[PDB]
Amino acid sequence: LRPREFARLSHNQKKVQRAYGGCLSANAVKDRIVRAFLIEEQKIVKQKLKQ
Amino acid sequence: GRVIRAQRKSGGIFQAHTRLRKGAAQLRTLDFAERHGYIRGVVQKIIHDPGRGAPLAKVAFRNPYHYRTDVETFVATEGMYTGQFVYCGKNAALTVGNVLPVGEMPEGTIISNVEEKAGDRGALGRSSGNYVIIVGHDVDTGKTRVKLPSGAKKVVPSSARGVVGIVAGGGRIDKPLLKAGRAFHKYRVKRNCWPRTRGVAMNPVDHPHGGGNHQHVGHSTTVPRQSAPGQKVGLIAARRTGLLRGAA
Amino acid sequence: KVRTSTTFRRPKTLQLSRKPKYARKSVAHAPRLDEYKIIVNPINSESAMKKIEDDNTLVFHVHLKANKFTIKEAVRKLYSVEPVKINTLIRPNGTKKAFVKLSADADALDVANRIGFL
Amino acid sequence: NPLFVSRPRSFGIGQDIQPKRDLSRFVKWPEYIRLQRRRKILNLRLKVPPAIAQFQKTLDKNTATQVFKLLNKYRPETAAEKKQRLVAEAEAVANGKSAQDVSKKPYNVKYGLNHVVALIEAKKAKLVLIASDVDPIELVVFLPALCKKMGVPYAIVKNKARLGTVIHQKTAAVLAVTEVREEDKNELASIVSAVDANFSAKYDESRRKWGGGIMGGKTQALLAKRAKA
RNA sequence: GGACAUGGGUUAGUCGAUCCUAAGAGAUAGGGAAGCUCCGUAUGAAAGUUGCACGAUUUUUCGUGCCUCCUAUCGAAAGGGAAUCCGGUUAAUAUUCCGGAACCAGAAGGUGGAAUCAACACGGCAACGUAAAUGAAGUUGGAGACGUCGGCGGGAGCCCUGG
RNA sequence: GAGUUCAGCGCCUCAUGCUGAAUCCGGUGCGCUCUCGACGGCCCUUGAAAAUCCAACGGAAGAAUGGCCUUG
RNA sequence: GUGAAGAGUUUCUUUACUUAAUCAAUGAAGCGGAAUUGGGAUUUAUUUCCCAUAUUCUAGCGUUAAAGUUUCUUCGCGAACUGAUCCGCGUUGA
Ligand SMILES: [Mg+2]
Ligand SMILES: [Mg+2]
Ligand SMILES: [Mg+2]
Ligand SMILES: [Mg+2]
Ligand SMILES: [Mg+2]
Ligand SMILES: [Mg+2]
Ligand SMILES: [Mg+2]
Repeated sequence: LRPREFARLSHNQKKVQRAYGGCLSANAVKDRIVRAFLIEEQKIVKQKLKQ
Repeated sequence: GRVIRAQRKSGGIFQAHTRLRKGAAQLRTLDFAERHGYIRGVVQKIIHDPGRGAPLAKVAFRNPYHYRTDVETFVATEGMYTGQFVYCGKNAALTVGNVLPVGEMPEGTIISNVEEKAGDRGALGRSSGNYVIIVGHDVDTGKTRVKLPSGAKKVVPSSARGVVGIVAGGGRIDKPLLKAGRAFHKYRVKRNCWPRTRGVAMNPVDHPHGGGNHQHVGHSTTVPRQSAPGQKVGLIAARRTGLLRGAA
Repeated sequence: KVRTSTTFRRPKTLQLSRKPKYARKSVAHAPRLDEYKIIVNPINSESAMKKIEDDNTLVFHVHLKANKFTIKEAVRKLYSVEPVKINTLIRPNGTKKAFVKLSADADALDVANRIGFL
Repeated sequence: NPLFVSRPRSFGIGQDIQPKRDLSRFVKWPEYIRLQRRRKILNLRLKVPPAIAQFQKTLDKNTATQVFKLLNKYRPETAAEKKQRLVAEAEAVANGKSAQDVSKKPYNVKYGLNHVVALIEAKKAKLVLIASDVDPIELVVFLPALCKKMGVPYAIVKNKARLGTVIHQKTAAVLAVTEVREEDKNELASIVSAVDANFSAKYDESRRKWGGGIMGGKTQALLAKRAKA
């Protein structure tokens, strides 16, 4: 649609029922979740091995 | 006579054509993080800049004092890629793309977009394929000696920052343009400086070289350094002329 | 005196409203363009007559500065009828003409006769 | 209770958004504030000629309180007090003698720069109090030399504004005591002796010493570091 | 007769302008200049419209508050851009009038429905789906938003063809 | 029910009214004009901006309760 | 303007300062100095001769404070300290 036509749709037509729905693709979100988890776990081990 | 072409290049139709340019290529304002530590940024885009040989890199940094992200426009060094992490500051590692004080890098390192004054955000070695070489440090009253692309040796303070690596965009000038039209397109996105009419092709009113019943200059084309505008044409303050056979 | 921003901004101060010692103008002006200025005259050309008897609409010469809001009120106050829509045009002689359509519960022909331009 | 867990923030370089600290030192101030601050600095550098440097040497707190205690006793009459005196003179000027018969000689501090200068030149000032912050300083820069020449005790005291309060004005460049009631003669003499030991006795040697000339801040610490090594 | 004379004639929320910014123009700060004026456009300026309810009965936008990188305006009837179609009608207007059938934007909240018994719905492995499916500040992302040539595939109107 | 085509009736006719039929079924493309879709080539040329609209991350704030007639 | 050496009652060269003046940056965003700190040489040791940092990860996220004692009296996203050491004659650099 043209940009202002989006102001007339209902909420769910402008998004997907998922995190970052309507802003990130499904595969991009999946990369973000896995990347966030693995990086956080690495921060945990680096903190554990620092002591 | 009339005002010669060189004297008319003071603005107006001779301004740079800058509509298609996305931003100046600058180092990043020298701040606390870079003075004392490092800060990490991620390469978001590597883009063509109309009128510039080298590509530019848009690099995203976190703002240390506010919840916001600051995008910087760097001259891309060869090897840089989107998604790469770059590190700027005193404690950044000596890796292609990182930004370090020249005093923190050993003699012989190859760098680009080097500051003349600490914090001027990049002056030296910026065009495609160019770089600056670290020659030596003088720790007492810290001054770093560098070699410039022209071959000149320069002394910058050992706090002026530099980017590790050579400016991307390679050996652009190795390719013959081959056609007037290709030169047309190269300068169309730069400024109104092409094509160029020769001075001797003109009339005396137009140029000191103009006139005569053959196309010739008349007097010497090596003119003094202190010539007035309108007579400062040809080979200005030339130390020598002619085809050099072995130089340094 | 803690400043958490590196930017000095002008502090907010009282800013009193005007309390004049004298009214600059002694007498307020009466309403300019009330209703006798807005409606100048009925228009009774042949085309206007057809508008009256076919589309239930009246044609008026009105003030150049009248709009569709004030023309509606003026017609209601002067002739006690309720326009449903008003269309406006500025004629090539520079004067403004209004097409005032009346509701289906009023007859434009009767209103025209009552005004007296028929 | 178990849900209340500490969540520390590091605040090192590149870790957490810095907390809201005091940035007053690095604020870009409006021009008038900048001017009045760098003006105080420039007066600290820029070695000060002795006739200007003798100011900024003011009376101590204790002597200043005694002086103002005496001055506050001899305040000039206010407009209300003056109006009351005039109605008394008017009532007594109808059936009795002149206004002298019903009003007494006034005892009050003298003020007004031209008036006080004349009193000093005529040797009628017993004590002269010179404000310390007269902004065009030339108005009073000669007063210590004039007082010393005429042998009248003088003190440089803080706040032209404090002097002005005594005489019911916003500010006063200088005040003079000409006469004091008998009950205050000993206090004036003690103040005069205290003032003289600090100022009149100083004047001979104060004419040579220069003010300012001091750098401070970072440059002095560098000198201190230079000395320590 | 486009001449001459007398009259008549141009109807809009949806078409333009109006709004936006472009090259550019240009007040202001400030500095030049005898001056007409010249330079300058967050510029060396105390350049604040916006974000919070602490008072406030009581069911709500007026007082201080502590706040934060905001900003003049002009500049496109071919750039960007909310929304209208058919049939009819006049001597002469029509996406503007008439008949019929729509659409957009804003305001208030007029009904109905939905979720919530403690909290803001379910389905699908998933891509994702639905009549609705609470979301302040702040931030980030997207659309607006973009060259040119070449052939290939579809659609619409036109063209051609059989009754 | 509009539009089009055709055939009749009143016949000074008037508001120019009234009454009948048809407007159906097939095919075609290196065609034309526009357009969309997926692509390919080219550049030391890589081909506006802003208004405006939308989405997300975030979690501010809310007050229904007497197993039900009761609010946001 | 302010200070230091040198030259046969004086002003000439260089070798120092910054507050005048000039340049550049920025949202004038962390400058300078102390105190705690741990290797250190002094050394039957005393920070006395020495300055020590927190983010390298892979295209994530990072804001509107948690915790900590503890004061109203502990009805409260309630007030303060703190978390975020102290101090200042300089926004920073040349
Ligand atoms: Mg010729
Ligand atoms: Mg000539
Ligand atoms: Mg109109
Ligand atoms: Mg005519
Ligand atoms: Mg339109
Ligand atoms: Mg405009
Ligand atoms: Mg026409």
